[PDB]
Amino acid sequence: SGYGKDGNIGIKDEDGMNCGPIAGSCTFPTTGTSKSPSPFVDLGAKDAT
Amino acid sequence: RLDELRRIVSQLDIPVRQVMIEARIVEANVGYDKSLGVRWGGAYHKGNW
Repeated sequence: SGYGKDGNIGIKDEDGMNCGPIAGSCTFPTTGTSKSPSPFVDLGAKDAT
Repeated sequence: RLDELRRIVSQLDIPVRQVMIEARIVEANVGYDKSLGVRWGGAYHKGNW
């Protein structure tokens, strides 16, 4: 997370999950995600500053 | 004594001098204020200032 203008994408990635993307990670080597609607909205509002 | 007091009486019975005092107040206030808010927002690639 940032501090001058605090930002941590992971929390708002949970908010993105609230939007509804498919995220799967069974081990640290293995992960994959699909159906992500979080970036454009979460970042656009989040990064408005 | 009568006459001397009479002379003083004549001098003393003098009208007190009234003066009309006219004081003028002049106030001039000039205010110029300009503010610019410039916004470059795009949610397509998440670039918004």
